[PDB]
Amino acid sequence: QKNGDYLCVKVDRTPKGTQGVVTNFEIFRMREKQVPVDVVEMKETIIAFAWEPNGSKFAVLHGEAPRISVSFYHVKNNGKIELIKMFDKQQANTIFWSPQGQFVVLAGLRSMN
Amino acid sequence: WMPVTKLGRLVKDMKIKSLEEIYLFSLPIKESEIIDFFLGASLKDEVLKIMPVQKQTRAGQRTRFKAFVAIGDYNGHVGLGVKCSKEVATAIRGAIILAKLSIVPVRRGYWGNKIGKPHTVPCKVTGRCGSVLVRLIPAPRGTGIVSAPVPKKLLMMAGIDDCYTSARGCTATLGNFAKATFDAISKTYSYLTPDLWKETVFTKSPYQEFTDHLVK
Amino acid sequence: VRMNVLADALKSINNAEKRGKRQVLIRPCSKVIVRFLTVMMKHGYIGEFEIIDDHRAGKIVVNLTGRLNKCGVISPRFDVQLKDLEKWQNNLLPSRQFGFIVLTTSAGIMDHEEARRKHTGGKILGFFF
Amino acid sequence: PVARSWVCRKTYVTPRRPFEKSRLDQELKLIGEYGLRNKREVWRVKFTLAKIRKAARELLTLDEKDPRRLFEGNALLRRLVRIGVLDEGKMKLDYILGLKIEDFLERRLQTQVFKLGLAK
Amino acid sequence: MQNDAGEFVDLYVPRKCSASNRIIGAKDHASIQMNVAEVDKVTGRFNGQFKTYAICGAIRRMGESDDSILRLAKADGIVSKN
Amino acid sequence: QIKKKTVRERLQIKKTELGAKAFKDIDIEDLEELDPDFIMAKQVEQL
RNA sequence: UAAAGUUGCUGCAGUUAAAAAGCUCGUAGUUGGAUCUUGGGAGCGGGCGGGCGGUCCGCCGCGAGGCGAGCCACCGCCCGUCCCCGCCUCUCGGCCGAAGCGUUUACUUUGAAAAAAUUAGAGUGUUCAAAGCAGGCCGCCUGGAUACCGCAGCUAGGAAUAAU
Repeated sequence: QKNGDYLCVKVDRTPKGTQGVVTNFEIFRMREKQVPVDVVEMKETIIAFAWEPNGSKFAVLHGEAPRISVSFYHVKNNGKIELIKMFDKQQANTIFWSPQGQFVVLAGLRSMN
Repeated sequence: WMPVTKLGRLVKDMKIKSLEEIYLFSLPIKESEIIDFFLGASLKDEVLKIMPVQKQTRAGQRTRFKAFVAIGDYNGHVGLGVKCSKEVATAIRGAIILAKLSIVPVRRGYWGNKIGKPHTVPCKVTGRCGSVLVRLIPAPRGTGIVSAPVPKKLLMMAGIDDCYTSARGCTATLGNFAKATFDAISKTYSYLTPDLWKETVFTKSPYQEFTDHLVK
Repeated sequence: VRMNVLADALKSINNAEKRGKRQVLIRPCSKVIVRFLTVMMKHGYIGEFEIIDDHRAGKIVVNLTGRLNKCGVISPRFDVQLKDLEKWQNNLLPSRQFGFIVLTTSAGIMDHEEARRKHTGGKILGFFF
Repeated sequence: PVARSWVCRKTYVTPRRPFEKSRLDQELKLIGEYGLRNKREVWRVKFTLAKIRKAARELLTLDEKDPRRLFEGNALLRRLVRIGVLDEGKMKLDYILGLKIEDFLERRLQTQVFKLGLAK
Repeated sequence: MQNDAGEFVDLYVPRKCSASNRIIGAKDHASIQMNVAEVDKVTGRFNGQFKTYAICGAIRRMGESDDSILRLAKADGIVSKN
Repeated sequence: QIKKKTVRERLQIKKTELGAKAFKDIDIEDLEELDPDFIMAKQVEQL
């Protein structure tokens, strides 16, 4: 996180145990007490990542270059995180993060259009 | 499949669009490919008993095999057919045909505080055939079917999630016990609840509307 | 001889309702039966009726739309306290969603859900559903 | 006269029909999925869900502003949201009865070591 | 029938009898639905509009379908009031 | 009877339903006029 | 012990299956017909439901106030609902709290008194649990609840149903 709150690790791991092709984030909480670790899964792999500077939201973009879909997460200070909006047939894979808060700009501008 | 009935020429053409228009007017179902047409992928049967019955003659005994078959699509639909014939595969095949011809819809209802989807019979229903009197009771959400094995098959087949049961009589003769449970669950669409008090509108019959289609 | 007049009146209603008839004639007429049939009428189960006055114990002619599956009596009139009302409505009624137990309380003759809302119990009279 | 306590209870209920193939099939599937050792470890979870559902099935026949309902329903749903088998929004007493038996087997430490990636 | 989200969850709503208001079930195979045609008031010819009555089979078996058809046609202006 | 048959095969009721659908679409568009003003107002109050 | 609706008060059965006295009369016991204030407005408050003015976002005019988006949240109002009282006893004590009493009882609803332990049950990571009454935070804070306990007795509110 760009204020140092959270650390998300994006894996290219699929399990060798299960056939299922799934990736996980270990989210630590460093500023909160005794460093809790939470997991949040996806059915697909990610091609990008975004952590919000100074925000209680998070933007996560997963998928291939034809299938790059972003999901806007809202992670509170105490509790767990969830998914609000997933978009089908999207290509927005470039995320410019503003210092103002409450606004994200999402571009599909890598090397086809 | 060439149909022979007026209902069959309305069903092997897209003129009757669901099975409840056929149940709704109590039109008598007399050929078993209508049930294969409407329910399709969701019909699973299970054979309940194969009993030998024997007729004494001066030629010895003459033994038949009498099969019971249940069938059903597990939201609404339950049938039971009995067909007694000389070879066992013949009795099972005829019982499957007769089990498709006797499918009735089950009205499922709620326990109290009725959120969600209906999970039990709406009221305490009782059905009797032979000497067996089989009572079905509404139950809470998530109790399973508390019953004997032969009506557990009939109540799990009809899409009833939860029930409580009480049964009287000589239950060991399987035909009356399954026929009494079938009389118990064919009766929920004859029971006049206070929510069925609303005055009915009458619509056109299938033979009344599709009668200039049918005369060709 | 004739005992408990309300029971024989409700068996007259039930036998003439099961045949699909449209009007019954009840004899005698208590003041118990007029409050009981007031209770069944106010729930929309029987419709209007008339209390025929001869100077003896009168007759009652009830209209019937068949809506009525069973109309029964409980004899003797057992004392139903407020903790024994759920044990009684589990036994006689067909559902948690409909059906009623009529019971005679110190606020009047009333059904079983009104007796929970008025916070009183009393002796049972019968049921209808 | 001793300074003792003899208070104990059994924590499983043996099934009535012992050789029904459907019961053997479903509980052996739960043994093989969730890494239990024997069928008593399944029946104990059936007993604790049966005790929870008996408590809710007792409370649900009351008038809804009787204060035993309003106190003990809040305590029971708070314990079920605390252990995680009933989610945070749907704290109503009618959602206790929609607990399947696989909720309490997911919150064991063995299944939460396998699902948190600490074993192969 | 109707759960708390307002949904109508029943499979179908069965007909009721016009004579006894009993639920005509799926397998009440003796029950009828009878159209009785209206006529136009000036010419006395059938003009396309109907009257529809349904009788369950248990009323029909005891001989009481005729009198209920006579009463239901009397009350909707088909039989005269003498 | 032929006009009744033609109306039933096609489906005043359809015209009323189309008018209601057009009114619902117009109501959504007017809310967009408030919102695009408000999103511009969101730009203005920030700046 | 459940299964046993094979002890059946809820809940069995008696023509032929085991089974109703040969037949009336009769005391105790058990049961016992209808009938005696039902009516009808009204408002007080506590909620039920809708609606209205305001709190509410974009815009008008500096601005008052509002206009279009409401009832997601809060405040009061307008009219109809489920409970409450009133028009329709007397001796007398500081605009009556106090007090002379009225046929009984059965019934119901509250209130008192009901040994703890056990039983449902709240709190609390004995490493979980059966248990236990502990414990928690870097001297301080806080638990050791509660409910049911049938019948008989006691009590004040009700007076339909039942006897006299």
